[PDB]
Amino acid sequence: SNAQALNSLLQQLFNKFGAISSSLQEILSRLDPPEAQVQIDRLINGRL
Amino acid sequence: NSGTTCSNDLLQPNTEVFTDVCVDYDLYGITGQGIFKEVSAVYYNSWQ
Repeated sequence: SNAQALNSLLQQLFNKFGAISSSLQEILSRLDPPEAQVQIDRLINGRL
Repeated sequence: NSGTTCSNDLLQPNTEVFTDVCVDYDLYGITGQGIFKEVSAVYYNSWQ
C-alpha cells in the first residue's frame, strides 16, 4: 500500500491538468512571460 | 529568403557528449537534464 501510494503521488508530476505540457521547461522556453503564467497556475493548483 | 534548402552551421552546431557530469540535453525534442554513462548493450534497431 505504501509503494502504491508513493507511485500514485509520483505519477501526479506528469499530468497536464488542462495546460499545454507537463514540464515547466517546455512552457518557459516557448511562451512569452505575460501569457505563460496561465499554465503554471493550473499545474500548481493540480499539484497542491 | 524564401525556400526549404537552407544553410547549416549558423547557430545550431553538433557537440560532443560528456560523461560523469549531469548536463542539460536536447535530444530530438526532450530538453531534459541528467548524467550520461557508457554501458554497452545491443537492443536498438535502424529506426529506434
